[PDB]
Amino acid sequence: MREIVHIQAGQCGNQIGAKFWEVISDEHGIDPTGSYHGDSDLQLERINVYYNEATGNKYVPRAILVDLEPGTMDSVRSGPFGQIFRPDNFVFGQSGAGNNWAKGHYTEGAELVDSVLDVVRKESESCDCLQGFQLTHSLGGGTGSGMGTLLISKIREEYPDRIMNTFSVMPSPKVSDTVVEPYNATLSVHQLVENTDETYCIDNEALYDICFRTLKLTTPTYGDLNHLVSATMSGVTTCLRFPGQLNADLRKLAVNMVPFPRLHFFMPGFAPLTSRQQYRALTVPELTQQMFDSKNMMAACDPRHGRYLTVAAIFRGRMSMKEVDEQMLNVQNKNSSYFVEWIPNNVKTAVCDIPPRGLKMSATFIGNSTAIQELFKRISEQFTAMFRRKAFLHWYTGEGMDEMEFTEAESNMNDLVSEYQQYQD
Amino acid sequence: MEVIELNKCTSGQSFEVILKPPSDPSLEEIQKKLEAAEERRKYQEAELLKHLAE
Amino acid sequence: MYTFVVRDENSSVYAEVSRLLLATGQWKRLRKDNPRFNLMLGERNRLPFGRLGHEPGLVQLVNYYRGADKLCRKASLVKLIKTSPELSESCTWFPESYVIYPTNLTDEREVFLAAYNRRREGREGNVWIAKSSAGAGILISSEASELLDFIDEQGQVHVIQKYLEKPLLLEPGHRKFDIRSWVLVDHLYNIYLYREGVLRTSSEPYNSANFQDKTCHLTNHCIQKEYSKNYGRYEEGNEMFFEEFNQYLMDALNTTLENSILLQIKHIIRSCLMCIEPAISTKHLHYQSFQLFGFDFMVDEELKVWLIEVNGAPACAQKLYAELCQGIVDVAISSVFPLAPTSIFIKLHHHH
Amino acid sequence: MRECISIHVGQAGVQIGNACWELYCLEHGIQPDGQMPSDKTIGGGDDSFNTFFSETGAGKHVPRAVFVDLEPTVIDEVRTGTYRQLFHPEQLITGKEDAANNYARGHYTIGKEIIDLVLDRIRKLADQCTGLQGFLVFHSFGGGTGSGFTSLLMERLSVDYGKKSKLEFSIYPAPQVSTAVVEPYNSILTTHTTLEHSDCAFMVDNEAIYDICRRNLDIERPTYTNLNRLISQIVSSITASLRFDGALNVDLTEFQTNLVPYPRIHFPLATYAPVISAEKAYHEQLSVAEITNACFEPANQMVKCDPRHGKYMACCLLYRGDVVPKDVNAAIATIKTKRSIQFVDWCPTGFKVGINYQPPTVVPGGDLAKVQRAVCMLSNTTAIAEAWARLDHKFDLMYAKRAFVHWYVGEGMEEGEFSEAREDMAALEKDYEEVGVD
Ligand SMILES: Nc1nc2c(ncn2[C@@H]2O[C@H](COP(=O)(O)OP(=O)(O)OP(=O)(O)O)[C@@H](O)[C@H]2O)c(=O)[nH]1
Ligand SMILES: Nc1ncnc2c1ncn2[C@@H]1O[C@H](COP(=O)(O)OP(=O)(O)CP(=O)(O)O)[C@@H](O)[C@H]1O
Ligand SMILES: Nc1nc2c(ncn2[C@@H]2O[C@H](COP(=O)(O)OP(=O)(O)O)[C@@H](O)[C@H]2O)c(=O)[nH]1
Ligand SMILES: CCNc1ccc(S(C)(=O)=O)cc1F
Ligand SMILES: CCNc1ccc(S(C)(=O)=O)cc1F
Ligand SMILES: [Ca+2]
Ligand SMILES: [Ca+2]
Ligand SMILES: [Ca+2]
Ligand SMILES: [Mg+2]
Ligand SMILES: [Mg+2]
Ligand SMILES: [Mg+2]
Repeated sequence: MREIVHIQAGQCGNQIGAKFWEVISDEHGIDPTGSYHGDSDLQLERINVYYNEATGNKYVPRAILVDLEPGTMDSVRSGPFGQIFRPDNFVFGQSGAGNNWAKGHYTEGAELVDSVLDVVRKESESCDCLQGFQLTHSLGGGTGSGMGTLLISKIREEYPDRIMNTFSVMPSPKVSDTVVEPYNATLSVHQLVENTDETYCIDNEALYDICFRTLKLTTPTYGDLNHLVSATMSGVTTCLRFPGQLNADLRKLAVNMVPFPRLHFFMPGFAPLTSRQQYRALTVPELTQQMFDSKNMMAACDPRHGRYLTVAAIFRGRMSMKEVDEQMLNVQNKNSSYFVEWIPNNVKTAVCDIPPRGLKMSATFIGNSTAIQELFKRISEQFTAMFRRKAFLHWYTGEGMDEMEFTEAESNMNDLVSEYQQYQD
Repeated sequence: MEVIELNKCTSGQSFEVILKPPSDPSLEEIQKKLEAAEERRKYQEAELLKHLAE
Repeated sequence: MYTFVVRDENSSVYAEVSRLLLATGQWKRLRKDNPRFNLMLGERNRLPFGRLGHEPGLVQLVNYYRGADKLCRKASLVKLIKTSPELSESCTWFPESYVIYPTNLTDEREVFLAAYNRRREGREGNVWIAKSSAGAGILISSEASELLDFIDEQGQVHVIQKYLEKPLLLEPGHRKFDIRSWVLVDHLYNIYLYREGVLRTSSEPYNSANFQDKTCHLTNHCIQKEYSKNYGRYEEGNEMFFEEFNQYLMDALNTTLENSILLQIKHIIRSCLMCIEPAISTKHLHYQSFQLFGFDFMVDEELKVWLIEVNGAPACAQKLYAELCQGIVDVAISSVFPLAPTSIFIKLHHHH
Repeated sequence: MRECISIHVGQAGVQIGNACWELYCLEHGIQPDGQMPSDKTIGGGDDSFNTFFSETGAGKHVPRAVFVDLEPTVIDEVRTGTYRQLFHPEQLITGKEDAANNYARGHYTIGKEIIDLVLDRIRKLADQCTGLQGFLVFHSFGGGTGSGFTSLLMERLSVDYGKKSKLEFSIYPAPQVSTAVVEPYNSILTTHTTLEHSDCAFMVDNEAIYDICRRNLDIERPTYTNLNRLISQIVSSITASLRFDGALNVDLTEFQTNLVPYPRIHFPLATYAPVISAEKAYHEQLSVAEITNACFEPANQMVKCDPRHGKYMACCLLYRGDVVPKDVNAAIATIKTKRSIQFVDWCPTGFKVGINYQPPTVVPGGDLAKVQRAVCMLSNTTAIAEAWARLDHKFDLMYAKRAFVHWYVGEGMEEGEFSEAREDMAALEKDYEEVGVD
């Protein structure tokens, strides 16, 4: 009984979190009112990992919904599976964070953080053996970014030896809400470098390019981007939610994916990504080629610009596990110049029989690549372009922050880039 | 090619063939190791808490 | 896309094989430390055989037979011939040899002397030659006292074998020579003899009354081109190829190279390689081996062929690198990793 | 009669234990409920099989075994499995969360908190023994429990049972059936600290078992059940002498006497034949010479390596089935004149032969076909040092960058223990080379 406590914070965090629970609830046979109606025991095998069992065989997600304004969480409570969440697990304020990291981290967010921890503590106290935590949020806003990283810091203080995992949406000028997103992302990245064991980096630009170019969506919306994220989240957690020839908890994954404590930022992806030629069967070679294709990854980083420290691949559906090993060993033994040669056998493969809704088979990609430094370089350049002129800083100094704290966050991320650069050579 | 020490019983037999002649830490010391590593864990966790308190 | 690594930068043979492999556009060269390779062009010494054939899904091939050193080491070869019933101590095509450890270190010092004293008493030619694998240091003499004293001044194992006092001398010139044969053994243990050989001839007249001057007794290409004054007179680089040497044997001796010499060479090659097959075969192994061998022979005035030594990392004649190297890729590499005639080799069939 | 206590540590140890004790029962005629109709002495007796099974007053034959794992999901299968009735709850020990493939976590962090409980449960079994021989310890190299907690247990067992022999069955890590990347660290760490505590250890390389299952059993993608039922046949061949009437390897001390003349070089190579697919129409039954000759084929070795290029220090031939000495000596003679069997000059060139007339037992519905005769060859070869070289090389590639080291230091281990353990392996490889190479 290795329970995971899920936390979603801010607009982005709660809208992506909502879709996540919608997806896996369908995969586990849980209906919008928390009643099970599946047809396979594999659905209830590891169901307790993400769900609490209440009276009357009801399953309630072990989820905590956090925000500094009520709007987004009112939508969730009115959304498809809104009734499935615990009413007490909604923790929200009224002021908002104004897309301001200082507000989420130091002022508005500090006022609300204790009540969130009360819910976290209450969920942990009912876990037979808490695996760890996962947080969904963006880094470009104020609540998910500023208050999210504050939450992580206080969770680490209270549960120092639990695994802290996040799905972090990185901002992009192409899919931007405000100009201060580089400020908020740079401030959060340092928090994550210190206080998370694994962070799945999701770039909104990659999500846009996939919806536009691959999925042929003329005008992608945030909902379309969230379809990809919820799908990706289902893929990476398949290892944990279903049974198979793998006994892997969050700490075991971290031990085999994170060779150095600060380089724990992953590029995720999956296949297929098909536009509506959607009923065709996808062969294992096709699944494997696409999964390793940069167009199928959501960090907007070209892996051919760096080297893979570790790679994990999860295949779902009834397929040839023999043919999988052949195609996987075909991608490595055909591009070994992109895998570091000083971590033997650093590409691992897992199979899950239960495929996603509406797909015969799929493949989820989780890469720890030094090419992720391109993402942090983009943020750093945008940050510096404004910070050199001290542009928009008054929104932050007005919340008690000082320029010195920005200078240090800038140095911290430039150091992180230099760290990736030395392991790429 | 000699056969020596042939032993036979109801459930089997065994023998030997020669083709050619020839030409700790005490209980206390383990406890110190276990406690030593435990202390280093406490020191590391104290520095983390000191970091978080700052 | 096949992958290979190069771990012997000093190999002229496999430098050409590596050059050809890349030319096909279907082979990729990896860093010498990348374990995910199909083909290893390994180092000469301490090749890590124990690390081959353990990469999942990779069929791996190495250009050296583990254990072939027993044949390509001076001391080992003598021991192999004397102790192997397939070759026996009565082997007729290998000169009488003895393993002699320097006194500053089994050893055959006494056995050698017993045979020596017999020749001295029987008025028979008692001229021997001493050598070792730690040489560029060779000594030819008729007195046993000088031979042994030379080994003690050194610190490595030596071997003393009978010196062919009646070598076949080419005319004109009255000069010595030795024959080099290249042999390729593939993963299936087929023995391929390169159709092209080379005679490394001495450009000096053979003199049997003065072994102090080793320029007319040693036919090594480095000694003739460094200590000989008539280098390149009769043939370019003191290298006569089979076509010329065969024509000579017809005009002079009224015989062919095939009948008078090549039959014995093929027999000697088969005997040596078949003998060690059970010890070095990779038939039922987790990795596959092949290797190119350089056999060195001597011919006496009776047209009897003598085996001198076997080299496990031979160089090739400049004029024969292209043909032979391409041949290595065809039968040894592409036979295991096929790409997307009239063979240059002569298959010496045998029972496995 | 002298008792043997089996200890199964971590996932690999526990699941291999399931296959072995299943096979033991089928070999001795014990039912899943523990009853043994052939045993005419009810609630007692000192028969050969009593070295591995105790007896209750009600006639239940209870394995002298302890299953230990830091996480409960693997042992919970035993608690509800076919043979749930064989063991009582005190024999199955499970913690809450595992070692996460982290040697330091299993040895120090978690190991320190449960080691006393495990010893207490072992002490209970020992108290039922009137003449305990020692322990058989099953575990993986790569698992954080199999590596880290086993080494701690071995240290304590040497303290509490200083005069008792300890043998190992260790699973050597192979990438084809592992999703871990740090197993070379765990293997070297546990071998260093366990070396001075194990009298004899049988390494099984999963790569070898995997290939035998694909090659001989035509299993395209073998599972843990396929691998473990094959491993348990080899384990049974090795331990059959302790459970059946005989005169060769009759007690644990004899394994070191017959296979380990030098204490540190205590890793015999195991070779087994024949392995025939049950799905085959009907295989031609192999002869003594043919199965004996197969003991010198690299393809049926528990660890892939080339014994032609090592030296033998000892050699046992363990036959089960229709085998008489006349046929063994005849086959051995033929193998000397064909194979390259080089013994060390300070060891006699000879074989100790054991014959058990009961042929190999096969689990119903399993993958292995019933054979009229089989052999397991135990030979102490320097060639097995290839497995140390391979493993040590993978260690060096990662440790040069200090990859993953922080996970171990974070659990209270000092980095110095890495290099200390690696230097011990470098000396172990030197010892092998001094004995084998000229
Ligand atoms: N032959 C065989 N090998 C196994 C089996 N189970 C695991 N392994 C191998 O053991 C290694 C993994 O270690 P485990 O034994 O599973 O881990 P553990 O001992 O339970 O320790 P933890 O890290 O706490 O889980 C890998 O090399 C696996 O291939 C098994 O049932 N049979
Ligand atoms: N028993 C013998 N009788 C006559 N000549 C001999 C001889 N042993 C060696 N030689 C001469 O020595 C030369 C070969 O020497 P050897 O091969 O033993 O040394 P080496 O191995 O350093 C040269 P390589 O390996 O390149 O052929 C030949 O040219 C031959 O003429
Ligand atoms: N993928 C995705 N990104 C979003 C969504 N909503 C906001 N974002 C991104 O998140 C950042 C704004 O943060 P937001 O979550 O709205 O602020 P917060 O509520 O204060 O945490 C910008 O980079 C947006 O592009 C969403 O629903 N999906
Ligand atoms: C409509 C497509 N949905 C979907 C696709 C893939 C996966 S995945 C990453 O393979 O788990 C999950 C999904 F929900
Ligand atoms: C009679 C039960 N036998 C058995 C059970 C489990 C395993 S397992 C999956 O390898 O743990 C092997 C077995 F042989
Ligand atoms: Ca306020
Ligand atoms: Ca009884
Ligand atoms: Ca001891
Ligand atoms: Mg917003
Ligand atoms: Mg030479
Ligand atoms: Mg485990």
